[PDB]
Amino acid sequence: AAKKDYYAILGVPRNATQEEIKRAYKRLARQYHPDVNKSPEAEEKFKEINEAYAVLSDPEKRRIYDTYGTTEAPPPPPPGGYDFSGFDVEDFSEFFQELF
Repeated sequence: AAKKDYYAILGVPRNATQEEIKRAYKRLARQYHPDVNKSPEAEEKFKEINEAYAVLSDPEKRRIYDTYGTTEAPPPPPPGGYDFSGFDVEDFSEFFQELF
């Protein structure tokens, strides 16, 4: 329900560029990816990192996230829904499911 802080998960400011987001994700993926790190702690952290990246790496989805909780009126969801190809979305947080 409460707004997750995807910027804190990746270690970047709210005003980060998409390039900065990409490089922060890559730094973390090099550490927590399944076949480099087989620990359960790595699995759970990487889940969080992937959801954060799923949202923040697509500028259009990032905008929806950034506007969440503000006093600005929200945009009606677009035709067909959203597209999170290359992400394990069915297992993402209830905040994510609610937001998108």
